[PDB]
Amino acid sequence: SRRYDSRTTIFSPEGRLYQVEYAMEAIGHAGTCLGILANDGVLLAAERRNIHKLLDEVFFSEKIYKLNEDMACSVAGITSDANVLTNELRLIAQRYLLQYQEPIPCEQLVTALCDIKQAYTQFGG
Amino acid sequence: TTIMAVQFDGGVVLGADSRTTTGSYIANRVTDKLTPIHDRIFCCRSGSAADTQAVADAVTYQLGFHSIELNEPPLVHTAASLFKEMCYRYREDLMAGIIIAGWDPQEGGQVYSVPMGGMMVRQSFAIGGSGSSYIYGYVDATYREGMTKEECLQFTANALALAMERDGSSGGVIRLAAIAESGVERQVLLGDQIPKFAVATL
Amino acid sequence: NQYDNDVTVWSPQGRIHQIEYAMEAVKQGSATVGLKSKTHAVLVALKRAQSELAAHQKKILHVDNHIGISIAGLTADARLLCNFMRQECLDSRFVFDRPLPVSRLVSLIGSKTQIPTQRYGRRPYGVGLLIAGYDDMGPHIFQTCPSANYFDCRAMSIGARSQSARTYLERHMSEFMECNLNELVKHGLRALRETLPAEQDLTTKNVSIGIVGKDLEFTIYDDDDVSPFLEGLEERPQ
Amino acid sequence: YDRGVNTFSPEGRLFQVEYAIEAIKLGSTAIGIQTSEGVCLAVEKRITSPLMEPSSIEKIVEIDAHIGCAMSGLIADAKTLIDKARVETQNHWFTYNETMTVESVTQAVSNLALQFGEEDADPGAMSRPFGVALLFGGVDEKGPQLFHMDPSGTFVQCDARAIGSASEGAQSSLQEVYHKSMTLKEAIKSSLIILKQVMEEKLNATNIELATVQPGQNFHMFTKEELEEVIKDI
Amino acid sequence: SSIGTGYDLSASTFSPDGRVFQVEYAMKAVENSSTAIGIRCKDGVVFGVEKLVLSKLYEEGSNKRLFNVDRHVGMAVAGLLADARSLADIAREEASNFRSNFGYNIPLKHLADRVAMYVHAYTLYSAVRPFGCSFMLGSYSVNDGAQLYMIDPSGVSYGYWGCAIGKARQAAKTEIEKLQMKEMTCRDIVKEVAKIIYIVHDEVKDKAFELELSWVGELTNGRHEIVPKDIREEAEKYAKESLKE
Amino acid sequence: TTIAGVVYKDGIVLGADTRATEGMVVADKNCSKIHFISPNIYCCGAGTAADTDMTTQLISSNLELHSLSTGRLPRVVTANRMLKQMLFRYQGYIGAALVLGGVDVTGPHLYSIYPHGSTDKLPYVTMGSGSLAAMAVFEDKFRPDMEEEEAKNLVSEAIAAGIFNDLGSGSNIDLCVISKNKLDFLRPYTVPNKKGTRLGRYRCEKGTTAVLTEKITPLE
Amino acid sequence: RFSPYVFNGGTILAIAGEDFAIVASDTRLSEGFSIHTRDSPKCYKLTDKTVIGCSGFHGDCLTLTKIIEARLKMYKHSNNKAMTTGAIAAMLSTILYSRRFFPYYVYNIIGGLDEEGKGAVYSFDPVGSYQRDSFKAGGSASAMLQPLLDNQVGFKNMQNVEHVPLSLDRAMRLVKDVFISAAERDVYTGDALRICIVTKEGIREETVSLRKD
Amino acid sequence: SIMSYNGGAVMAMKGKNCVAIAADRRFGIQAQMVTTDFQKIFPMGDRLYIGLAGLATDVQTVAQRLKFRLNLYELKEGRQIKPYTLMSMVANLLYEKRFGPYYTEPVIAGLDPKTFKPFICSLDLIGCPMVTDDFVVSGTCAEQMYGMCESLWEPNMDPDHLFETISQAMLNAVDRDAVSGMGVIVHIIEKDKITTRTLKARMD
Amino acid sequence: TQNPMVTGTSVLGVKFEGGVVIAADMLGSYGSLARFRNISRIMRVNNSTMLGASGDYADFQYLKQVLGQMVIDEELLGDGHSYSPRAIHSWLTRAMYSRRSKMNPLWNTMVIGGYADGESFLGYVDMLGVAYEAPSLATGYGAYLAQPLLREVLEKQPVLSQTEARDLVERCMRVLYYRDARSYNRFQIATVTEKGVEIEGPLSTETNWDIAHMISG
Ligand SMILES: *[C@](O)([C@H](C)CO)[C@H](CC(C)C)NC(=O)[C@H](Cc1ccccc1)NC(=O)[C@H](CC(C)C)NC(=O)[C@H](CCc1ccccc1)NC(=O)CN1CCOCC1
Ligand SMILES: CC(C)C[C@H](NC(=O)[C@H](CCc1ccccc1)NC(=O)CN1CCOCC1)C(=O)N[C@@H](Cc1ccccc1)C(=O)N[C@@H](CC(C)C)[C@@H](O)[C@H](C)CO
Repeated sequence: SRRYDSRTTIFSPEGRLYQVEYAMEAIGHAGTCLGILANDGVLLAAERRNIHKLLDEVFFSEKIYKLNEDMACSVAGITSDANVLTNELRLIAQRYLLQYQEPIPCEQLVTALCDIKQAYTQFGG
Repeated sequence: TTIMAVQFDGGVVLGADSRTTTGSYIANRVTDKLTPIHDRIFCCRSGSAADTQAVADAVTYQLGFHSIELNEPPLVHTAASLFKEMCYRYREDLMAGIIIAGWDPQEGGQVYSVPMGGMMVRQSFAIGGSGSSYIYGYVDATYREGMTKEECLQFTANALALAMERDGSSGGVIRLAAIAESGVERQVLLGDQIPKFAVATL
Repeated sequence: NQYDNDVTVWSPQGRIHQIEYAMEAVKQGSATVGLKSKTHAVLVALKRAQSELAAHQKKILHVDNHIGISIAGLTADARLLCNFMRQECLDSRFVFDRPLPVSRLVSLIGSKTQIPTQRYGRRPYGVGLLIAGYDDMGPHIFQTCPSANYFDCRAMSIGARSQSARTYLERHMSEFMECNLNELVKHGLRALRETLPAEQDLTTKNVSIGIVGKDLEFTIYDDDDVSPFLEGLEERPQ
Repeated sequence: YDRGVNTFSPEGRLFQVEYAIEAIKLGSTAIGIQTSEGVCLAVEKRITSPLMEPSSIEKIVEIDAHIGCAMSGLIADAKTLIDKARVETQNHWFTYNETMTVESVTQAVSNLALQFGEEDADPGAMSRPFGVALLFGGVDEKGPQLFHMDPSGTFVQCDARAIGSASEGAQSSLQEVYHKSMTLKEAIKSSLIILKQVMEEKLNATNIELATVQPGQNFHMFTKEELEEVIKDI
Repeated sequence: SSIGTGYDLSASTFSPDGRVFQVEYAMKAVENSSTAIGIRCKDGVVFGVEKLVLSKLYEEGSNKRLFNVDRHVGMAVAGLLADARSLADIAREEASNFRSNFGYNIPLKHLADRVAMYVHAYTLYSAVRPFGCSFMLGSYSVNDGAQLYMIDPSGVSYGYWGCAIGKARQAAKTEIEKLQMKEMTCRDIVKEVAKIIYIVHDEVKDKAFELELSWVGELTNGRHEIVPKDIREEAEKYAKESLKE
Repeated sequence: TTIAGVVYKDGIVLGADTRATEGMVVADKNCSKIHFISPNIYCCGAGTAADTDMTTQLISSNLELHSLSTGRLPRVVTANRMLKQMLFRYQGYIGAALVLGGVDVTGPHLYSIYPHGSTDKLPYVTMGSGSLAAMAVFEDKFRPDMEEEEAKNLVSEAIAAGIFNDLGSGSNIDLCVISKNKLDFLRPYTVPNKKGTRLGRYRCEKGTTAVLTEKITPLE
Repeated sequence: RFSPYVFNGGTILAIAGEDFAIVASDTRLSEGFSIHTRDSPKCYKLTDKTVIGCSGFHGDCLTLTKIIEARLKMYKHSNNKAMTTGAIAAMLSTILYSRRFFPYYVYNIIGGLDEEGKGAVYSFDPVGSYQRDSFKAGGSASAMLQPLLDNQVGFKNMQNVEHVPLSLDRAMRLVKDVFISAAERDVYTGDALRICIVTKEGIREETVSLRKD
Repeated sequence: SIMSYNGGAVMAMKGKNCVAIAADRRFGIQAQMVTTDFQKIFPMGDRLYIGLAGLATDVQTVAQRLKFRLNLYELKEGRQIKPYTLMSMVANLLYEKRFGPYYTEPVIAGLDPKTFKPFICSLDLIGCPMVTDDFVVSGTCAEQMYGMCESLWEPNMDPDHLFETISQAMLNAVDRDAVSGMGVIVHIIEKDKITTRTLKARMD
Repeated sequence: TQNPMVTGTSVLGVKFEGGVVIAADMLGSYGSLARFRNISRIMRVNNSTMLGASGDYADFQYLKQVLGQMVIDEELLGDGHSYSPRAIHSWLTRAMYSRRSKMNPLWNTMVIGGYADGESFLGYVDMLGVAYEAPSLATGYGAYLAQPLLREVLEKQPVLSQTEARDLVERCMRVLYYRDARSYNRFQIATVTEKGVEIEGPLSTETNWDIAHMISG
């Protein structure tokens, strides 16, 4: 039991979290995705890895998710984890809306998800 | 309702009326109150229909698994004990008067009563249900030890007939079951088959 | 080396090393002796001191009016087990208004201490006990090990260099059953002192006595109350 | 090679506990002396910077009006134990309308000894022993008393005791000057002397802290001036 | 028959040849224990235990390897004693629950089945280790008969006419086979049990030993009791005398 | 309500009215009270509307799962067990009186299920506020092994009795015939009640309603 | 429905002297209009220095008694000393209040010696409210006992009388007198009077007789 | 009655290729009016409105939680919601509180976002759905509304006749109820546009 | 149990020289109905004690099961210790009070008779956990009818012989049969001595009805 544990939430001797860095290495292999801020708007632009002749194209997008009527996001890395996080983001947004009766400020949503990710880095194994 | 069970030598005889009422309306004039728990173990139900049905189902389940796990014909006392446990544990939530009776290779024909309290006692014969009140005297004056199977059959038939005649909550048809090593002989007394008695005239 | 660190791992030789390592904890403490006559049960314990400025460690604990113990090993585990026994005794008195039979208490100790020797991440109790008690089966001296095994004894010694005490008691078993209290405590003290080099011997500062019997509840004599027992003993040999 | 936190050595001891004992040896050395006129506790503060406010370093704290505690090792671990002690004393006062004996408090804190483990445990339960050592000095019905406790949970009464990095030497120096009849002034003096010996820094009024608990007076933390007035007669 | 490269550190781990070495190791712990035998006659079951004495300081009857599991069921154990006692507790509780639920004394086959299942439950996870002991359950009834079952650390349960567990398991079995217990009675059987115990005992390697004995049959109204001192000393005399041939 | 059920030679006929009330006011003039359980099992619901709905839906779902895993056609005893056990677990707090009818591999089966969890297997059953009238029609004009049209006539007659004699029942008669190889879910089997035709024109012409505020909003 | 309470009667009294403490009670256990037993003292010896009197509902009396015993033992195991009287009073307060929302139907009076050897009484209410007294009564006949002791021991409403301290003898006869008078009017008080005297020497038990009607 | 605590009235009517939904504007506590501009009709998307009558708190709460689930639905799925779907959603939401129900009786009126087919339904407080082809009512003056609707409603009404009909129904029903009124609002919704009007009504 | 169903009435107990005697009729009543006229309301708890019970018969069967199991559990050890009558009484008190405090009582009033260490024991236990010891005990109507007779004798002669106590018991059962409408002319007598516990079979009580012919004069 103690033998099979890979110790995912543990400091390395240098004072760093190895699983996080390895996850970064995973992200480095994922499709390129950038975003730019302007005066009259803001945009996302991402490379598509789901590019094959036989694909059906039944969704509005591939790496662009709508989170809120005032907010959208793009993703890079493991797509399923991305699905989880995006769904959770929508949940958070709707909770804030239900509570204050106004759209959740962007930074608040971001911090809200990031607290969950950090929680996954600090405990739980 | 009005149930009954008498013990003879090689087994038991069960009997019940068939009236099921909600208020003063008869929701089922032809109920089957004698419920099979095992090959040679039956129970007579009285009280809440839902309660007795649920409990009977549960006990059939438990006793089935138990008999399979032991690979032996289940003791009647065991079935009666399962009923007893259920009815006693949930006495404040159940309205059930049960008479568990049947045959068993180790103790032969047995009859047990599990009244609303949750207690359990073996009897030579047992009566229950709303109608049982009207036949205590008759059943006391008519019972004789060493009755034959057919004698017990006629006995329960007469008693149930009387009770059904007097009790408004009882009536319809008479259901009888004979249980022995041979098996289960079920029959139904209806109309003119049901024993009649002289009603006062002038 | 690969079967050393968990209590749920059998060795290929049919042994559990963590249990035995736990057994070694008993020998790490100061020695103690227990013996019974036919009317009295007696524990004699050699208290140990760190420096000369530190008081001597308690070795005898009160459990119930009819039961006392002498510990050997981890004092924390000792306190745990002690509180457990106390609790069980109190329960018995609360429920039945009669004192808990010693053998049953020992059985409960066995049952409790056996559990953590079979679960991952758990550990055996690092403590050995000598239990002196009196009930309507007479006096009783019991011994409990980290291996959750227990023994009914006529006499026993556990701990550092307790082999000498054992060897002594094994010769005077026959005498024990008829001794009066003073002679019994004497024998206990001789057994205890056998576990010492000739340069040192028993003192009122380093000896504790626990006594229970038909005429006496479990009592603990520590300092000046030990002198009536020490004063009345041979000079011992070299 | 990693193992469980409740693993036994072949010698018959718990690894984590022994390692905690090893951890104590890196802490500030403290000395407690018992005297029929009262108990005294002294400890070096080990200031690592002139910028650090020395009054924010407390290795001597008040458990209750009649009991004080000195600590050595991982102080952060000690804070919990201190609060537990205070709470225990107050609970006892609430329940029985009386003060706790020093031994009872010491035992109570000592009950949190081997309360650590992995499996079969609570979510908030301790994962490791407390890497700290304690000296409980106080006055009860049995007069002045001094107790010592280590991560093993083994607690014992001492007439004079030193814990910390300079444990052995200070203990020897203690044995050389202790007789069970010293005056409290003699105890304080001796304590500060041995402290000055074992300390690497020059002993002054802001380098250490000293506190006394006497039959007639509550727990008293020595102020700067009083400290100076004892250091005076060096 | 000897692999151990991490494949033998858990009951949740199979060996490459399909074995669970933890269980086998526990069985080896059973093998290193003093021999306990039990034999069924036509009118009951008799138990005999070679209870080795580790010290003369221990009282007589200390460390009993014969237990009363139920008023009609006795238990003879072999191996790690603490585990054996805990298992005795489990068996007792099982019998008690059965009585409280069904209203009569638990049939031996069923008790053995239940306890065996409980034992087997420990041969499957890394969170717990298999029990380090084997045991025998003996009982008698008029409606049931004379019955003797045995359970090993793996959880296997079987019905025996004669059985032994411990050091000289086979050495005892060869001696039991000589008997015709299908016709003999528990009265005669006791002597033969003590005899086989004395034969199988190794007076050289192992030191002094105490002999434990147990009745359960028609001669005891179905109650599992300890053999009276008279019959025990009689059987021991017969055994000591039969050892000179 | 006024639901009924009968067993004939080739299968089962289920009947129900279509009146749903709140207070002493008709809320729904056309309510479907005959529910889909399985393709071979239907169930009439009387009592607390939402309860009958959610209960019948849930059991239908569980039976779909069941048959999906078993690969066979669902049995009526299964739906009966599920229903009675659920209802009994809630001790009557789910106001659902039911008439469960279906054809099996064992034949035609008809149960009545009361909200307390008790069931009755009978050749003919009635439930609802108008159940007494319908049961009178059954007790008067029932015979074993009827032909399909005969049984349809009998059941529709019963439901009609419920409709005209009970203030709780009203409007249409819905039938459901289930044989060993047919499923006739006849919706408006009979419309014995009709609203009278308007005798006037109360149509309000554009402009008669005074307006204080207006706001048009275009869509797409 | 079902009531978890029944009044079993019983009167109780404690007087504190300079060097003594008296705790007395009748021995009648009754229920409704019937006598359960005439041999049921309401006095319980806790320690050599402390005696407790408990009246009211017998179930709660027994239970609370056994609880107090057990916790005395616990304290003894925990602090290596016996519980002082005032400590037992405080503990009893907490124990009684622990059932603030399902109270012990028990009137409690503790009599004993303090740490200076002097006498002390502690009177309780069923939920833990207690205070120290020189003398107090409780139980059924409480209102019959109290006024006389207010007059005779407290010297209340008496002009130009001397404040002579209560001796053990006078206190004893006072107890016997108030109980004898109470047996006349209270129907729950009778049969026998048990008196427990607590001094440095220990605890004496005396038993006077009361009428049986 | 709990429903009568705040009062109010909600009605929906069917048209040719249009639909209508109206409600009074009074927010009152028992007998006192607190507000005259209380919203009881909420848009659950383009060409789909819901109208809740009953206990004001549960009106607002059910509306809000419904918008919660709706938003999540239209996010998970790449489409606007169908009327039937919304109805089942509300039914589920209400029935989740079967033994502690919200005290509101919702009325859904809209047009199929794919087609244009008109749709009107109403529900219990425990979420029992009821779809009709003419009208649905819910409120303290349900009997009056039934009275008007049963006599005014015609089948294929144009967006102008529907307005007049539902307006007269609401006005004249509400004017016979003491706790409903203080103004009436009507939303007449069609494929191209949505027209919102507040009627001239009694304020007593 | 909040509403008792089948119940039994009075239970008597009295100490004598070298033992204790207890009596109880064999009737289980369903209200005013004498439903089960052949049931034992007396249990043999080991060889030194015994129990009689009034109130709900089912709960008594439960306590019978539990106590039987406890006695078996103890007898399995054979460590030379056994439950004294006082111990059983203490346990029963604890149990009844525990159920009382859970607001779910065992609707019983019980009399425990015993003989151990040469002393006669007689204890009473309520459904509320009210318990005590006395030389004589009577539950239910007995407490109003039989107990006054018992006390009259015991205060005139504290020590009774077994035959004397048995006679007293018989007369008390006669009085109870006369005046208690929920009793029955068919009872049991259990006895503890040093020889153990003995329950005597179905006994009847002779009845005088001469006062039937005293209507006129
Ligand atoms: C038997 O005992 C004899 C005939 C004497 O009663 C029969 C036979 C049994 C085995 C079927 N028992 C009954 O006929 C029995 C009486 C009973 C009533 C209430 C509780 C327990 C037992 N009838 C029923 O159980 C019957 C079952 C079906 C509907 C056929 N249901 C009821 O009696 C309703 C019980 C539910 C309940 C109501 C209130 C609180 C809790 C539970 N009683 C109703 O009144 C049902 N209902 C509402 C009122 O108007 C009529 C319909
Ligand atoms: C109008 C339709 C959409 C539904 C109607 N709903 C309603 O009547 C619901 C009841 C909600 C409820 C809550 C808690 C517990 C029980 C029920 N009431 C409300 O929605 C609003 N009110 C709240 C306060 O004022 C009164 C009602 C209804 O259920 N009607 C039942 C009758 C009923 C029985 C018991 C309680 C409430 C109502 C019905 O039609 N039953 C038929 C069977 C069908 C629908 C399967 C029949 O039984 C025939 C028509 C006779 O009623």
